[PDB]
Amino acid sequence: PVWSEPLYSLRPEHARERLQDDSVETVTSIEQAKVEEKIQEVFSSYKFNHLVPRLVLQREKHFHYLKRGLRQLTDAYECLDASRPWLCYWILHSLELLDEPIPQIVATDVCQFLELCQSPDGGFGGGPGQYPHLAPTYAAVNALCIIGTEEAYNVINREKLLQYLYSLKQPDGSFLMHVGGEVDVRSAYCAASVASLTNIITPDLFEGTAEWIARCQNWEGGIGGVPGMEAHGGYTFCGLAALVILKKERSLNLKSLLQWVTSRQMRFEGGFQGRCNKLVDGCYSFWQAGLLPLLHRALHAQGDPALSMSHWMFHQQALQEYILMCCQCPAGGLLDKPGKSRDFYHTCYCLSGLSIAQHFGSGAMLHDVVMGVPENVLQPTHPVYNIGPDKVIQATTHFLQKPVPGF
Amino acid sequence: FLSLDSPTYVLYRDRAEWADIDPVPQNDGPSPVVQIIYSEKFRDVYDYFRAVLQRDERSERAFKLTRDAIELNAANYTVWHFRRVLLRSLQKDLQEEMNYIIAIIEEQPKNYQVWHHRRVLVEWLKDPSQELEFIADILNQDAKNYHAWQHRQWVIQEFRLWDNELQYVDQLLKEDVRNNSVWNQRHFVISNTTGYSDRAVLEREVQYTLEMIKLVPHNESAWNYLKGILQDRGLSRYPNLLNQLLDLQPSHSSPYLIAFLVDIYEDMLENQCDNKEDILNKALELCEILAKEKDTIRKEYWRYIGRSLQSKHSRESDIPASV
Ligand SMILES: CC(C)=CCC/C(C)=C/CC/C(C)=C/COP(=O)(O)OP(=O)(O)O
Ligand SMILES: [Zn+2]
Repeated sequence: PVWSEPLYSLRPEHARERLQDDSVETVTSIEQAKVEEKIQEVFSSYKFNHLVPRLVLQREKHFHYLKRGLRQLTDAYECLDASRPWLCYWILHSLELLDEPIPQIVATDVCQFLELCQSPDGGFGGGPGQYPHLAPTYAAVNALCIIGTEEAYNVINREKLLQYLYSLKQPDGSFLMHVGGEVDVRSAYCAASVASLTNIITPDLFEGTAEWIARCQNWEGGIGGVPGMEAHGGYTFCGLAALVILKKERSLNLKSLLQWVTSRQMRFEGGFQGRCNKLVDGCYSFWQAGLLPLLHRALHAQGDPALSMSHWMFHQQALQEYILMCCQCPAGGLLDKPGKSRDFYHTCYCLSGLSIAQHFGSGAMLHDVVMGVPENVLQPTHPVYNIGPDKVIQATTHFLQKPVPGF
Repeated sequence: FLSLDSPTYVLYRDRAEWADIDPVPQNDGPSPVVQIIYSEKFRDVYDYFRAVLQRDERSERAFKLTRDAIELNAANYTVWHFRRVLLRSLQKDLQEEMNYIIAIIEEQPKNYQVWHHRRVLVEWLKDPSQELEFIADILNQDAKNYHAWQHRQWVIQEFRLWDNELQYVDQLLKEDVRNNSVWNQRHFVISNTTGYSDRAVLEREVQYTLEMIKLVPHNESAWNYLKGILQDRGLSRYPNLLNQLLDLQPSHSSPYLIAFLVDIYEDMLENQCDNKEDILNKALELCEILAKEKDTIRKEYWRYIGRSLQSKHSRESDIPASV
C-alpha cells in the first residue's frame, strides 16, 4: 500500500529496536545510546525536512577522492607512512568496486613504486627501504593482482617471498608479522593470501597453522587475535578466510561461529560491530558481514541442505541502508559512523561491505539486492582476498604456470 | 636532550653534531603514487634516520633520533626494530627504556608496535613486577583496549600471576557489567586455574551469571557467557536450566532469552529426548517469533535454524520417501 515505507530503518516498528538499558547505566550503555541517537537523527532526517528518501551512492564524489589520493596525500597520512602499499590497495580496490579503469600510466607507476618497497630478502615494506612486513606484503600482492598485467605479476619475487614466509614461521603453527615482530592471526591470513595467489605453498609451509588458528576460536564462537583473547571481527575474518584457503574450515566450530557473527549486526543501526557490546563501525561491513559468504561456502561444502539460495545470512537490506545513509561523506569517501572523518581504509571496506550485501553467489544461483537507485550497484568482490573475483582467477591461473619454488 | 614538541626544537640539518652525515632522501622513484606531502619536521627526521640506518650507525645520537622518528610515527616498525638493535648494542638501561615505553603507550595505546616493544623489554628483563599495575591504568582510561587485555593475558600466563586476576575481573564487572572484555578475562582466568569441570565452580559461575541476567536482562555479554560455559558438555545435560529460563519469560523477557531456549531445544533434539516432536514445535514457533517479531535483524539466520531443525528433527525426517 501507499502507507508502506520501503526503507527498513525508517519503518515505525524499527523504533522499538532502540537500546533497552534496563535502567542500569554503564559506560557501554551510555556510549551505545549516544550513537543510536546520532543514527536516529540521520534516519528521521527525511520526515523532518519533509522530503522523499532516496539512497544515492555518491560514485563521482568518491571517485574524485580516490583518483587524487592515489597520487598525493596530505601530511595527515604521515601516520600511514609505514603502510603505503595499503594505500595502494585500499584505493585501487575502491576504484575497482566503483568500476573505474586504471590507466596503464598509473598501473606502471604503482608497479614501479611497489618494486621499491620490495625487500631484497623477500616480501614488501611499508615504503622504500623499510623492512619487509606481512601486512604491506598482503597489500602489495593484492594491489598488483588488481592491476593484473604481466608487469604487475613479475614485480613479485616468488623465491624470496617464500624464503621470507619461512623465516617468519613459528613452531606452533603461527607466523610473525615481521622479523622481531608480534604474532597474531593476521599473519596467518596474510601469509596464506599471498602464498596461494602466487602458487608458492609448499607441503610443510602451513604445518600446524590450521590448528593454531583453531585454538584462536573462543567460548564466544568467534576468533580472537591469539588463543585466549576476545572474539573480534577482523581477526575472525582473517582466521576463517585463512582456513578456507588451507581448505581446513572444518577445524572450527562453524555452528558457534555463525551464531557469533550474526549477533554482531546491530538491531537498530543495521551495521556491524567488531565485538560484542561495542559500537557499530562501517568497516566491519566487510570484516563481519564478509564472513557469511565464507560460512555459506563452507557449509555448502559439507552439504548443508538448509542454506538459502538467494540471500546471505545477514540483513543485507539493513547493512546497505546503514552504509548509504550513515557512512557517506558529502565531499567524497566513506566513514566509520556519522561524526567520524573519512579515510581510505573506511572507503575501501564500506564499499567492499556494500558489494557483499548487494551480491549473492552460490555456483549457478545468483541473486542481487541493490538498495536505492540501481546505479548504486558495485562490482562483486571475492570474500577471501577482497579483490575482484576475476582478478583472483586471473592471478592464480597465471602463477600456476610457474613451478612452486624449488621444483 | 631536545624534545620534538619543544619551542626551541631545531631541524637536524641545522644541527652541528649532525653536519658530518649526509641525509638520505626517500627513494620514491621518477613518478610516485600515494605520495605523502610530509612536513618539514617529518622529512628532516626521516632523511636522517634513513642515513643512520643505511650506515648502520649504532651510536648514542642515533638512539636519540629514533625517539623523534617514533614520535612522528609510532607505527613505523623499522624504526622500532633499529631502536631495539641500539638498545642491545649500546647496552642501554632497560628500566629507563621501560619508563619510556610506559609514557608512549599512555599516549598511543591502540598501536601495535608499542605493545610489542614492552613485551620484548619484559622478556629481556624477566621482570613482570610493573605489568599488571601498568595495564590496569590503561584499562582505567579505556577498559576494552584490545592490546592491553592481550598483553595482560600474556603476562599472566607466562609469569603465572593468576592469584589476583579473578578479583580484578569482579571489580571491573562491578564497574561495568556490559564489558565483554572482562567476561572474556573471566573465562580466561577460570579455565586456566580451576577449570569448568569442578562442579562447585561451574555452579558458582552459573548462579553468578543468572544473577547478572536478573539484574540486566538485556546485557548480551552475560547471555553469551552462560552459553559459552554450558554448551561444551551439552545444554540438554542440564534439565533444570530450561525451566528456570522459562520462569523469567514474563518479567525478564529478552530476544536473547528466546534464542537461548532455541539452543536448549536444539541440543535436546540432538540427544533424542522426551516428546521428540512437541519440543520441535516449541522451537520452530520461537524461531518464527524471532525472525518476524523479536529479532528481525537476524531473519535470515532464524529462518535457517528452523529449516535446519525441520531438515532433521521433524517426525517425517528419517522416514523413507515411499512411506
Ligand atoms: C588483514 C588485516 C590486517 C585484518 C585486521 C582487521 C582488523 C579490523 C583488525 C582489528 C585490530 C584491532 C586491535 C581492533 C580493535 O580496535 P578498537 O577497540 O579501537 O575497535 P573496536 O572497538 O570496533 O574492537
Ligand atoms: Zn572502522
